Amino acid sequence: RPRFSFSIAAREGKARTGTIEMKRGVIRTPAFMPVGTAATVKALKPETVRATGADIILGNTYHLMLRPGAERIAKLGGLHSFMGWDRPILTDSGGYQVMSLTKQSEEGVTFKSRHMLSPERSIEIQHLLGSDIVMAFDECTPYPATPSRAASSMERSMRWAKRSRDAFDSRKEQAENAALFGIQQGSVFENLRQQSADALAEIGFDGYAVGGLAVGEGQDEMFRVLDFSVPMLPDDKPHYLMGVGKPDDIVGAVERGIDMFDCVLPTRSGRNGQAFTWDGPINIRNARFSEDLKPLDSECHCAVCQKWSRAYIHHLIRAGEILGAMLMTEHNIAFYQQLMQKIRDSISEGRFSQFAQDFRARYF
Amino acid sequence: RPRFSFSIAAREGKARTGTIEMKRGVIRTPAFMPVGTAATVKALKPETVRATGADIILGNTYHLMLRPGAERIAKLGGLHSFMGWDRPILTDSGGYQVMSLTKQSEEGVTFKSRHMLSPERSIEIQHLLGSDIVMAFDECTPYPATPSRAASSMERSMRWAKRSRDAFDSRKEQAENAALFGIQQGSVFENLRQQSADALAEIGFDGYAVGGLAVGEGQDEMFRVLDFSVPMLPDDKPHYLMGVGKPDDIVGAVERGIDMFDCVLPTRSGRNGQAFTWDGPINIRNARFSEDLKPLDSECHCAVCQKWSRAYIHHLIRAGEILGAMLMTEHNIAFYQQLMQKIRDSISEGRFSQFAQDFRARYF
Ligand SMILES: Cc1cccc2c(=O)nc(N)[nH]c12
Ligand SMILES: Cc1cccc2c(=O)nc(N)[nH]c12
Ligand SMILES: [Zn+2]
Ligand SMILES: [Zn+2]
Repeated sequence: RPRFSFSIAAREGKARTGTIEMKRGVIRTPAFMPVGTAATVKALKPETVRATGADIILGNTYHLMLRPGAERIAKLGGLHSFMGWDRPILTDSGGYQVMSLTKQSEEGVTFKSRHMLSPERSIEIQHLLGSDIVMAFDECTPYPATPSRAASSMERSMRWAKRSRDAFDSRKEQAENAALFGIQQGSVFENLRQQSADALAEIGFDGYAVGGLAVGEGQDEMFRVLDFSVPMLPDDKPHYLMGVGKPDDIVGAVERGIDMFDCVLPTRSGRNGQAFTWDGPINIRNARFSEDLKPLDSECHCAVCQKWSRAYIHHLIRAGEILGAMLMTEHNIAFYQQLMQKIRDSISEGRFSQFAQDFRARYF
Repeated sequence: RPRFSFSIAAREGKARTGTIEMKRGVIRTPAFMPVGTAATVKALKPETVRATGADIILGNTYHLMLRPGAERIAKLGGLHSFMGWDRPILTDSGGYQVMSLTKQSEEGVTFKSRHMLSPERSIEIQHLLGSDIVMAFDECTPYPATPSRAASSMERSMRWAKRSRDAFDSRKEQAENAALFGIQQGSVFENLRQQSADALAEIGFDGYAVGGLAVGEGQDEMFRVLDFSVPMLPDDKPHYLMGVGKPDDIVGAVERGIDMFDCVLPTRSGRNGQAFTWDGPINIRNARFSEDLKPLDSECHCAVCQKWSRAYIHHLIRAGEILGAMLMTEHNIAFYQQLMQKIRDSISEGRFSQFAQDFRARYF
């Protein structure tokens, strides 16, 4: 396989469906990436993650650099071997996590256990982890943001994008086996998003992420920003909306040109008792499910819905049992992957717009 | 298959190996039963429990009667359907758990959320759960015990054994599809153990458990009591040592005539970081495993040892990750089942005594 090849097989409006071929495997798009913060998709074996339909997962530079350590993982053979996932892995740059979970300067960021992070070290950490899709080191502008602060932050991110590109290219093994994605910033302002998109295109990346969203702005605002922001990015490269994952959010983003997604909602809310269904999410802890023998979702074909009832999972979660977390999480990620499959197929068949309408009608 | 048929295929000294055929499946003996307190073997799907080699699991009358409820589980189709385990299930009577996790009288026991438990209600609860092997309702004598208190308790247990037998027999469906095991008491006193064994044999049961042990007495004392206690039980019926599970404990008990075991050690200690190996247990949290690429145990053929390193599991447990619990638990139960398989095969081949010696030499 090639280091990286994104091919668009079908389109409908701004939506696209296709594939990204990489050395470790093929990624079907639009794609959803389960999040695996500490070298594990919480409560799931890698084979279960794959069984749900996931083609790629997301790892984090921040968490892993702290524990168990980037150099250590490299010494142990890389993240893939370490956690037992042999397919593509996209790693965030750590910038966003640092300013969420510090001394900021043009050189990078320092945090407390004093650790430092810069464009060059971020890229090196992702190399040590053995990441397939490396994210440029950026600064996720807080929401809301004044145009001045948004501009300053975006400008710094573009300078860091250039530094990330060069760091990545100076490492032969990494440049030949991995891919590099740039990240668009600019808050909710069209002129800044345009400047950011242009700066990124000038540098040149294998993919372009839309950053700075999913940080407090409602869906209406997010969609408004995507409306003018995605068209600014190179059409022949993947478009990655970072941190976005809610079912309806994903459908709307795909309708606007997004090809990739990631978010902790499926996993985290799963462990909290929230199960996704085509008729909307349900809180399995609610008393009304104590004797409900139906599966989490009536149409879902995941292993959990084929074997256990809402009543049983209700019991497990209220009892604080680990199996509860395991079952809720497997179903949720499977639901997400099923959503992506439906999106891909509808686009391929030229009926995505109708699928989106039907989805919203029943989900809400 | 028959409701119950215990057959001894081979012997060596006091050790025996054979099978218990029941309607839901065959149990190979000596057998180890993973414990599933709240309708779940902690951190494991039923199929994983089966994959490790388990032929039967243990459920609890106490925990389930409280949550989610015996009548409720019955309404939902029984414990088997509820948790997704379709093979034999042995249920403890709840007596021991009550006096561990209250008003005691000749009629039974009351506890606080005021609930009552008696021989008749215990048997009814196990019936509602759909248990395959029902345990008589007894009183586990605290250790140490004066001969007077030990006698009083044992005598009451025998009266309750008679009541359990009659309750079980008066329920046609239960008497025809399930089996009933009596429980020997008498603390560490030979004369009381003899009286208890005789009273149980007079009533007649499908199997006989040695109760009152694994309650604080060292292995030396436990073995001394088993030495004279097991021979008192009917030879052609299974001998079940309740709550006993440590590797060396199990080997020694089998050497003394025990056919069945159960204990939370594999699962509970697994979640705590203790992994069993042929060279003795290890605490995976220890710093010396941070970069150890070897599997938990060098010979173990479980799925965990085939895929992940000590270093990875070390990371997961120290990070408090659910997958850590899942992997540690699967390996430990698999180790226990492998121990039982080795015991069964060595007995069948007339080299168990040698296996016990070799096992102890390396394990210690
Ligand atoms: C993970 C994530 C979510 C949402 C936004 C962002 C962002 O702007 N930059 C980075 N690196 N990551 C993000
Ligand atoms: C589970 C267990 C462990 C150890 C001892 C005992 C006992 O004596 N009686 C019952 N019912 N259960 C026991
Ligand atoms: Zn499902
Ligand atoms: Zn193992």
